Amino acid sequence: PDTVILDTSELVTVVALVKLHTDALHATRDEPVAFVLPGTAFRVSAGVAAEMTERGLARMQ
Repeated sequence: PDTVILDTSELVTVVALVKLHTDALHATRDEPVAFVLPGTAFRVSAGVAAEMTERGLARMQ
């Protein structure tokens, strides 16, 4: 291949628990994400969320 893009139209809901700057672009909707706050629920890729929840800064709503 030559794309290296994991997109299965399966967005995951995740809300940040602490002031963290995440880079997630809405796939199903039209709203980019460059920075989230502790209490806001933002949707990200299935692979991205894996790192978010693993970082201990964000939790899946």
